Parts: sequence; C-alpha cells; structure tokens
Amino acid sequence: SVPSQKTYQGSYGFRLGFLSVTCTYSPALNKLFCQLAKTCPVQLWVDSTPPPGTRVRAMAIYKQSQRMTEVVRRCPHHERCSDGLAPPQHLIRVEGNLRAEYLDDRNTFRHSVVVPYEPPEVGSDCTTIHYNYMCYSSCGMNRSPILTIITLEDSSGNLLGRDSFEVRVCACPGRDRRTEEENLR
Ligand SMILES: [Zn+2]
Repeated sequence: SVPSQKTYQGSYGFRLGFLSVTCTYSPALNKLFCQLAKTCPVQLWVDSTPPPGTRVRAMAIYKQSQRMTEVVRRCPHHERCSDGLAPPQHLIRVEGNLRAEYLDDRNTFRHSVVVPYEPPEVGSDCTTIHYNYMCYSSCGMNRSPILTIITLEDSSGNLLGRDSFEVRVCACPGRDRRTEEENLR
C-alpha cells in the first residue's frame, strides 16, 4: 500500500514550520534541501497542546507514482557509511532525543522513527525536532524524489495530525534549491 500524504491539521491545528548551507527549505516548492547526516530542524506548530502520550512519527516515501509502493531505505553503501540506535537501513534518524524509537512495519516493511511529543521550549512557539537524512537522493533512492510525512499520533497510533514535505539530500543544498526555484520561475 501507500501511506497517505494528505495534509490534516486535525483538532490541535498541527502543521510544520522550517528554518555554507547544511539545510534550507523552499516554501514555494514545499521542499527541504539538506546535506548528508546534517542537522535538519523541523518545527511542530499546534494551536492547542495535545495530551501527554502524544507521539510524532517521521517516515519517508517515494513521491513518483511509479515507485510509491517501494520502501524508502538506505543504499547498500550507506548501510555501512552510526549512533547504535538507528538501524543501518533507516534513512531518517533523529538527533538529540533520548527517546527515539526506530520502527519497521510488520506488513509494509516501511521504516519510521518516533519520538514523544513535547510542548514548545522557552523562547519559542513551536517544538523543534532535529532530523538527519543518511543517504543522498542520488544514491537506493537513485535520483528519485522522496517525501517525508510527519504524523502526530496518540499512544495507540491513531492519527491526530499530518503534514509533509519533499526532501532532497544533496552535497550543495543552497545551490540546488536556487536551481530548482529558478527553474520553477
Ligand atoms: Zn546512499
């Protein structure tokens, strides 16, 4: 099957916000450009605070319809390049969170990383999670565009909110964003 990518703010008004160049986001393209394994700050914005026990899941899928049913995973080379937490096959790793869970779906084999939802920190109206992408789009992905889907869920896995963004992991993010944005125009 294919995970839904439909935007859903839900009851809590959930949506994402974003911040040489290691990571840069294009609102026009709803696309994040980042370097391999570097810190990617993704902000969680809500209108009302979800309950304790709420969880935040990140999962990658292929954007192109002809490859949507495929599981996004690291190429063989990058499975060997680690924190000893993220399974080597996982594309998305969370940095700086002691409670990251790395999961593999029983039936779909899709990977995801989950962390507990935390209310915004002082000096901020949002919660920031630091993600790292462990394989280049050109590797595996082999130049195919991927989407990262972030879902806000309750403790039993029920959907509370969903948002998503395209991602390109590349050596020169700033330059590639510029290229794709200029092309858009
Ligand atoms: Zn790779």
